[PDB]
Amino acid sequence: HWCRAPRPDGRLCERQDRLKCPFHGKIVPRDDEGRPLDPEDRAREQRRQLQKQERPSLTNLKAQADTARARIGRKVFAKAAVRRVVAAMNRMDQKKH
DNA sequence: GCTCAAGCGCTCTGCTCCTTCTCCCATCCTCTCGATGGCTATGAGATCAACTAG
Ligand SMILES: [Zn+2]
Repeated sequence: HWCRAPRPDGRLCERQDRLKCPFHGKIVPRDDEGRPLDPEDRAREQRRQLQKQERPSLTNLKAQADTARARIGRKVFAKAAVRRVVAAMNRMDQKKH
């Protein structure tokens, strides 16, 4: 099976995904023109398209942390995460021994 | 410009981690080997309460 989703470039999606295509969500069977064979699936996609159409001065201490690179560092550098890093490594140390 | 908001710092748990601290480790029996263990004097003053007379 193929996603066969209608891309903005006019070509059907050729991604080979078992269940879900990341750029188009769930994968449903489609014909040569990229139309879902199930009429219910066509209606659901139309509803999704309608929903999409409907849709001091200096950075404070909290505002400075509000970004991408800080968020990933906070998750990586955590008391529970570091302990889980050690705890996971302890279990392979038992396997190594 | 008059009310709901947005924040906001301060406080209250609280949640887990790390550290610290006390206890605990079968029963009974025999024997030997060692260690330990203390031992100033003598006299002077002064008080006091009990006999021994008065
Ligand atoms: Zn796709």
